[PDB]
Formats: sequence, structure tokens, C-alpha cells
Amino acid sequence: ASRLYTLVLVLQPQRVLLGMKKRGFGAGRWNGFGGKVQEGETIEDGARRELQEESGLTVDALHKVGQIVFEFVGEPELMDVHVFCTDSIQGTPVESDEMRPCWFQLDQIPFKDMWPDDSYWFPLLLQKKKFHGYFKFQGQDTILDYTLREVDTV
Ligand SMILES: CCCCCCNc1ccc2ncc(C(=O)NC)c(Nc3ccccc3)c2c1
Repeated sequence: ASRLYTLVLVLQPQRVLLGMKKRGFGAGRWNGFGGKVQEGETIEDGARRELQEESGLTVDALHKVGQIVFEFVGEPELMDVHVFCTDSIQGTPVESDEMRPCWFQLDQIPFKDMWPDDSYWFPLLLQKKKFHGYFKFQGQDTILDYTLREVDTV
């Protein structure tokens, strides 16, 4: 009982792109760009699609950086999130009714206004490490338990 998702971080040498989510689950937080993988779609194709749908950017090159499983108490389905990173994009970020993309300098990442798990795995992302994570949440604010380990292959 896990559902496949993707999550894309646009990480350049001095800045990262995040999107403020305007509606529904995780509204009011800065997010990477992601969503559910579709029937007959590869995980990487889904990641590329989600980046365009949510940011307006076209990815030229993607690489795998992690897998994170999320459990929410009272929710039967686990979220199996495949995380990707790129430095190489085309287009300019687009604000839509759903998302407002903004660049952040790396020492100004707005963790207080991000999912709480990000504090744990962003240090690894920023140093080009790969990882496997598991986070058990109660509601959107509380991590009950987690695991996080660096890996050589995602
Ligand atoms: C169709 C997707 C429904 C929204 C998923 C809400 N659950 C959830 C739980 C914990 C999370 N922790 C971190 C982040 C993140 O962006 N860190 C930079 C999350 N963003 C995320 C956005 C889309 C798909 C998958 C993950 C995230 C999302």
C-alpha cells in the first residue's frame, strides 16, 4: 500500500527554486515540484511533467537523489516519493493559481515555512548526497518518528 510520487528540486550553485503552494494539502508552505505518477508513465517522465505543470520549467537533465516514504497517521496509503535534482532548466518560472515559484539563496532556505522533514534531508541534497528516508507524521506539523540514511544508489 504505497502510491508513487515524484518531487523535483531545481538546485543551482547558489540558489534553489521552491514553490509556495496556494491550495489544498500543504498550502502555505514552500514545496519542491511534484505529484502523482500516472498510468503507463515512467517515474522520470512523471518528474519532468510535474516540474512543467507546477513551475512552468522544462528540464533538460534530471538525476535521482533520494526516495522518501511518508506515512500519515489515519491515512492508509503510504506516499513513495522519488526525489530528483537538476541544475539545467529552460524557461522562466511561472506563477499560477496553484503555485508561486521563488528563488532562495542557499543560506536563506525558509525551513520554518516548509514541511518539517525538509530540515533533515536538505543538508544532504545541498551536498550532492543521495538518501533513503521514512517519516511518520501526525497531521501536517508533527514528525512522530523517522529514519534517514545516505546511499550510493537511490
Ligand atoms: C499530489 C501531491 C500531493 C501533495 C503531497 C503532500 N505530502 C507531502 C508530505 C511531506 C512533504 N515533505 C516535503 C515536501 C517538499 O516539497 N520538500 C521540499 C513535500 N512536497 C511534495 C510535493 C508534491 C509531491 C510530493 C511531495 C511533501 C509533501
